[PDB]
Amino acid sequence: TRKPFIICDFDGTITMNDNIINIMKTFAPPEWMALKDGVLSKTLSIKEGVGRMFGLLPSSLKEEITSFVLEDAKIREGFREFVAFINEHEIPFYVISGGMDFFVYPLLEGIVEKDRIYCNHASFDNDYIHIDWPHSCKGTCSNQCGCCKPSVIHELSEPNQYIIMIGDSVTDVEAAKLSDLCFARDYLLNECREQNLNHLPYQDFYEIRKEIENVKEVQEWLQNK
Ligand SMILES: [Mg+2]
Ligand SMILES: [Zn+2]
Repeated sequence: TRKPFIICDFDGTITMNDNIINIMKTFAPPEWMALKDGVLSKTLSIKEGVGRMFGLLPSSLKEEITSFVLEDAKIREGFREFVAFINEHEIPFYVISGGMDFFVYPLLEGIVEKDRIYCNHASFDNDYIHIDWPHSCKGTCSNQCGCCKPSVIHELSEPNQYIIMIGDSVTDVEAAKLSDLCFARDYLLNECREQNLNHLPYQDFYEIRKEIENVKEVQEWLQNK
């Protein structure tokens, strides 16, 4: 049998909204939209665009931003029960995200351990917010992703695993192409349908857990116990 291996995005997938976007709408000058549009058009890399977006913001905003995000962000229904199911079955599980640990960590506290969280780091030691990118592109990726999901997936997975990707962003199509099944919303769902990637839509993680359990290859794997 083939062991399941699950990777899951954070902003817009685990949370209802894109926390980077909401930070920018709330604190950034209008120029942030031009940077966003450059990332969308592929004029700017993710790393370059996101870096420049956070670099609009004075580090003196640390606590207001942190406070804003933790009260703004809402976790999608069923997520806790889903991680409990992962744990119950000892399924490899990783959150791989372009977000910043100053909000990803507190939002996942008591649910996901830090060795399962691959995200970027925002520093507040300079005049303007600075990003460190500890999981950047290696190997065959040279796309300046910032947090390189394909590179992390190749690093962590093993031969013959049944790779399940869960996401929402159109920029995670390369990760979805590596999956045997993609749970997709929003523009990622359109990309999976367009490129004929094996996929399923989802409203919440109750639905995700139910569907995962009844994937043939997952059932086979479980029924060795
Ligand atoms: Mg997302
Ligand atoms: Zn990359």
